[PDB]
Amino acid sequence: EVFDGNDIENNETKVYEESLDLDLERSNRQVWLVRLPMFLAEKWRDRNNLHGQELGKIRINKDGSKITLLLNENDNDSIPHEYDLELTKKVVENEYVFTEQNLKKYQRDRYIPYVKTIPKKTAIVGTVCHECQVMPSMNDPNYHKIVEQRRNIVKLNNKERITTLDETVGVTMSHTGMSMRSDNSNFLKVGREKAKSNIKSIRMPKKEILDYLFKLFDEYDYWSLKGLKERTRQPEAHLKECLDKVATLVKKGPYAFKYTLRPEYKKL
Amino acid sequence: TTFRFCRDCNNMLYPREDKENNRLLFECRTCSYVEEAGSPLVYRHELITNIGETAGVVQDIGSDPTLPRSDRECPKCHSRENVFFQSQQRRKDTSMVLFFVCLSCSHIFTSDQKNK
Amino acid sequence: LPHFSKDDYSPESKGFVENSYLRGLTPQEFFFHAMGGREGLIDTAVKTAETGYIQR
Amino acid sequence: SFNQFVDYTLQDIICEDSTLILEQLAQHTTESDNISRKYEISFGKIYVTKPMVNESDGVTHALYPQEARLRNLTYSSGLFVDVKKRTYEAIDVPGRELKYELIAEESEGKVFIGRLPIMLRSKNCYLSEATESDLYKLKECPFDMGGYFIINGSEKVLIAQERSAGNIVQVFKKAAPSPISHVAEIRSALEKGSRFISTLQVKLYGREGSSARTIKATLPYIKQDIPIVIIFRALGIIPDGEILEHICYDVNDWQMLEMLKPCVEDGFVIQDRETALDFIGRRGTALGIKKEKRIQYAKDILQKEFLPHITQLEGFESRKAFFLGYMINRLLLCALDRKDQDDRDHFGKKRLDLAGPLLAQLFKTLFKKLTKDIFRYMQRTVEEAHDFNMKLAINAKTITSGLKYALATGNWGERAGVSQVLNRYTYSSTLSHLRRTNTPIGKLAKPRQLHNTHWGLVCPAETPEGQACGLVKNLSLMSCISVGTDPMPIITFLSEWGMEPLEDYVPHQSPDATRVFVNGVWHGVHRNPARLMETLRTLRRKGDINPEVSMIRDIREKELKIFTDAGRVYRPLFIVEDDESLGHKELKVRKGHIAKLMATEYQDIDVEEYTWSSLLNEGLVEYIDAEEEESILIAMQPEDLEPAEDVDPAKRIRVSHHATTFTHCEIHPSMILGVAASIIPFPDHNQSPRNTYQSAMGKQAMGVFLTNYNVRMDTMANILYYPQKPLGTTRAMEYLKFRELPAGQNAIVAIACYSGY
Amino acid sequence: NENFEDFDVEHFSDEETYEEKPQF
Amino acid sequence: DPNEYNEFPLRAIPKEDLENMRTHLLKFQSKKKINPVTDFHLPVRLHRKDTRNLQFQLTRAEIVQRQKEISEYKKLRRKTRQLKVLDENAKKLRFEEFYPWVMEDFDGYNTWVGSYEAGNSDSYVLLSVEDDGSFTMIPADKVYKFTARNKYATLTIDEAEKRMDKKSGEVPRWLMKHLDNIGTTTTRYDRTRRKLKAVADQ
Ligand SMILES: [Zn+2]
Ligand SMILES: [Zn+2]
Repeated sequence: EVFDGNDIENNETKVYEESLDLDLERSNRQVWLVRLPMFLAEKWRDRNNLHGQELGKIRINKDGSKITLLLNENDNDSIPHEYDLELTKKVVENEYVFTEQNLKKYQRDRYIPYVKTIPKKTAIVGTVCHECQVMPSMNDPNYHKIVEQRRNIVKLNNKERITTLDETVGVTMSHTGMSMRSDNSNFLKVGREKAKSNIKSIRMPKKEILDYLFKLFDEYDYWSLKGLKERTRQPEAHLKECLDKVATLVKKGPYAFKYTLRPEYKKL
Repeated sequence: TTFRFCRDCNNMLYPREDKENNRLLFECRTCSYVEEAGSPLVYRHELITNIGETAGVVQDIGSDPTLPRSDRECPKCHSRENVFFQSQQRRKDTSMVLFFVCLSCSHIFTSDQKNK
Repeated sequence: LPHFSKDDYSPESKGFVENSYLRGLTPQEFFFHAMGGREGLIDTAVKTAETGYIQR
Repeated sequence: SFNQFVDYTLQDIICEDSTLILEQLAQHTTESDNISRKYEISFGKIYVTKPMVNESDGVTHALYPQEARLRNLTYSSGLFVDVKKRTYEAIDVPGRELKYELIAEESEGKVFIGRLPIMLRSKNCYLSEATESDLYKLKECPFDMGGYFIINGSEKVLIAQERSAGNIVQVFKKAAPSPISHVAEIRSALEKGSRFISTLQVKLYGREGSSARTIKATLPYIKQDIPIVIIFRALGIIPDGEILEHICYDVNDWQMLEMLKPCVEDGFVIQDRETALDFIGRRGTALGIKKEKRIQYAKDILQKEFLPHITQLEGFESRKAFFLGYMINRLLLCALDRKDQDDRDHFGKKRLDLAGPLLAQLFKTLFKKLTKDIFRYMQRTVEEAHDFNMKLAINAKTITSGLKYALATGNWGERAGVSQVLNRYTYSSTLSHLRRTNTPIGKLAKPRQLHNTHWGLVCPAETPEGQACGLVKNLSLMSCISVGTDPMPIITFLSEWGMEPLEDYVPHQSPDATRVFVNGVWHGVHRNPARLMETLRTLRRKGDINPEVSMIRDIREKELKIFTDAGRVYRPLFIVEDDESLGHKELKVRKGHIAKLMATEYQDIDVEEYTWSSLLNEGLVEYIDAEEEESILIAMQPEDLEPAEDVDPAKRIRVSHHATTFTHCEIHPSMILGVAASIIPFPDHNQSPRNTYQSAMGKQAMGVFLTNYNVRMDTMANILYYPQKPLGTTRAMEYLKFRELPAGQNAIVAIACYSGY
Repeated sequence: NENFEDFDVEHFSDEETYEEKPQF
Repeated sequence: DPNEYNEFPLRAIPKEDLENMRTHLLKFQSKKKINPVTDFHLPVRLHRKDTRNLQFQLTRAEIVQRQKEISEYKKLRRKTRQLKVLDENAKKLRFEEFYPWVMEDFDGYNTWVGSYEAGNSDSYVLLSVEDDGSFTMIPADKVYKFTARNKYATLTIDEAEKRMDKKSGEVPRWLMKHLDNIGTTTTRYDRTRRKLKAVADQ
């Protein structure tokens, strides 16, 4: 939504039904900033999943404020379901969460009324006071299933080797350079699509062509050889013989290189 | 010299003369922050240097396999085994005095007899 | 060399070959003697070129 | 190196410039022709043939290296890329954004782009899969080792080119008449991009006696040396406390803060990011940017040009600022005499470009030229309305002639002596030529002397006696060169095993954190680096991490450097473990592994095959380069220096180093020698210049260079009638095939002043 | 031609050293 | 297992109320606590505007003051061209972050300009606490670091280039405290306050 900045005409009232002020009533919500490993971030950010269903439970043991995640069994079985939420900062300062929503376009002292401000709806989702990180638990039987998977991270290669053509080299070189095979592709056949347009015309008489030239000059005073030729469908030799009698080309004016009506016929 | 920074904009403070009290006060050049100097020393420059000779002593300095081991007596915990190294400052005129790190209590003790 | 500990100023650490050519050089002594011979060859070539320049 | 280049680097070069798009505007005077066209030619998978040759008449047949030598051909194979053609059209309505759609002309289609010369006994070569009887059938000597090309019938070897490593921070002391005391420079280089080299120099102006010692950095495309504080503010770090936090990582290091005080006093009145970007934007060398855009121009300099080896994308200003602070920290550590200046002759800071990377950059240049020619022809056909012919679009002679010219001549471009005619005087001469390196010499270092770091990596006594003395080096017997791996799995493993990212790194809250470097890029910090180093070492010793990867823990300066790049010269070493059963350090390799190795060896002359890779995968041996060699303690012999402690007076005097904290052991010290020096009997009983002279003159000897000399029409060939294996022989020449292709005779020699003749 | 490691000095060839030091 | 704790369930956000809005991350760069509910003058305005040529824009209070006062007053072309191929995601990110997020209060006391951080925004997940103690999982896409701008009366760059020049001598240590005493190029807060007290006195 591109829009002009520093608008003092209050045009945002008419074009934007939603208020431009920042919503702050959600800022009192507590938000835990959590850093996840590769698998939990992979399965907790995909758009084909996360339909609002429950993914786990949070257990906070108050003996030492130990936070654990007990994941549900609906996701997988090879992954662990018990995790430790370590807190690297019990109090996190100067960190908040803000969200942006698109607007509805339907229905010294020196200042400049143009700053190119993009208006977007903004709202503080809450306040962050806990920076969290989720580690897999040591005692889980599936914990090794993570570690080997991590050992699978450095082991697999994402690139494949080059492919070697194992057939006879003459069959491979049959298509190269000198070949009987004419090209059958239609990619950039500019000469095919431009040389097929041919104009054919006859020596149609002088009175009708001069009347046609007068009609085009009445429609617009300035014309060219190509536009008049495609408008009247006449040969260049016959069209030139009629233009110089009743019209002339401009040599020094702002509309130069264009055929225009003579000043004697201009007042007609 | 203990450089001090402003508590508002985190820029370093500079000494100011004031005629109201004639005291040493540190002033922020940015947001006009004033605070009272805890020491009259405002600038120090050493031509011979004794810091950096024990640079690199960490909690696992004994995990380095390249460091030589000695059998000297630690005068804090009486342990024979310890690592040692020369002065870590790379001046041409530095001495060859050894610094010993005990691996039981992480204590630094020198082989200097002129100092002792 | 990586076979010595740090801050070793012993003669065997910094390039004293205690063995003769009859008894044979230890590998560290071999490498240090190789450095000395390489320095000698480089100095010989540089000296010959510069003295040809000076003589001309 | 050649197999890495063919298998992986060719596809990378194809994919780096695969898409070629030409937008044909509507250019409509009237609204009848308001359609705009967009033609896209995209390269896909690249295919390599087996070696072949096309004759004059057009018949193409499989070419074997014996025929290419006799008929003066080039032993090459064809390259065919998949090309897909895309044609897009959009209604050219002014104001309305153009939305292109396919007209279903998606024709796709292997097209020949050139002939890559094939190194002999590489994976594409016919001789790699050939047995000994197959080699005898093809009139190829089984003792021939490959490693060379056949260009116009000439056997051409690519000499390894020695260069300084990229993405390393090197601090040097300038001369006294210069106004600069120290310079910390980095040759920032990237592999998966445009392959452009950017030099960044952070210079401390003023001498030690001067008081106004300021630090200024030389940004690319900026004429004036910008003060560092202005660069820090332009990177989004406005307050002075955070800048000194990014530079000085210890709050108690007050002298470094003293030397940073004139810097922050210099660019003081600049207190905004926009003002700093304007100040950088004033000195832009383009000199064609309007008033409102220089900020963006400065941001461009700080995004795509200032330290490109870290990132090229946006939003990574914090990592670049931390790396700039790290370079200033290294510069001031050298200026405060806490550390000495960087040794320019240190062999761990060097890289060896073998036939892989040299052909990689040559093919990158040639393919860039080919794509430019394709675009030029395509533009000419669409502008001058001619028909488009793919056979005319792709000139395969560009790639073919470029590779053939740069391999036939020594010239590497459009560096000389890179390609040389292979020496075939003796077998050891060929072996020495195939392991020869070259150092191009205008610096203030001493590259001719044998450095300490050259132990076990290049031969201590094998060098020409001439002007190439010390500059031409020969690899030791077990020395190898890493072909380069992807750092991204290692970066992911580090980030997922507790390395805190550099974005949220505060030095004052984490003073004991260890910096983690991957290929010279600071990726973060780790609170417990010993556990991380143990995990990484176990992964490398079990083969999960590639063994060519070097992992260095500098405990003194709290750094963890990981190198996965190509050109690193390493050597194998035994692994020494704690071995609590014996109560003392011991080699992990035992007599059972030795028995398995000999069983496999005598099978080769039915039980399980136990090879060198079996030793590598079980953690018995390890690959150590010169950087990792700085953090280890190596025992010379296993039976002398490992176990805890009358003598023969004839034996040489040997010390036991009086220390039991070894991490590695030498496999054998005689493997510090090269091919030519391994021929010398008792080289430790010789003066070292005599060993150098013999390493020179062993290539001039006469022997049997190859067993198929009768079917080779070499220009000159010298064959002894009766070669004899030496009576006094080294173990190492058993692997040099010197007892099979000898180069001399055992003459009964009297040392006597007989006749005065 | 030839490839020999028998170092033979090019004589009357001091111009290499003259080009090494043309600045005084 | 004994229940001696508070097992709050965790649920994800539905995908239906995730489209057409993005939940970024707000982060200040200051040594002191920053709170928009207390330390900011309501209403607060955060917009993706241009930071080019700052200190010349009036805040929302002076904007609505000007609106009130004007309401009172009124009542041959190249045929072909090369196209460099580029990834769509980085182009979209560059087009989005060409203008930074700027948040200012009503009176301009606190003006913060945000910078995009691309370090570990893809590995950040927000757990919002519900009213009943439950936790909602929100995927965080972008992280912004906000730095306070024009808070201590910063100066322009045209005069600063003169101060880098050797035509002028040593820069005095308290040069712009004198400028603050003069009253030229102050913060946006004081600049808006002067007009606010000038209009209110009429
Ligand atoms: Zn302040
Ligand atoms: Zn102790």
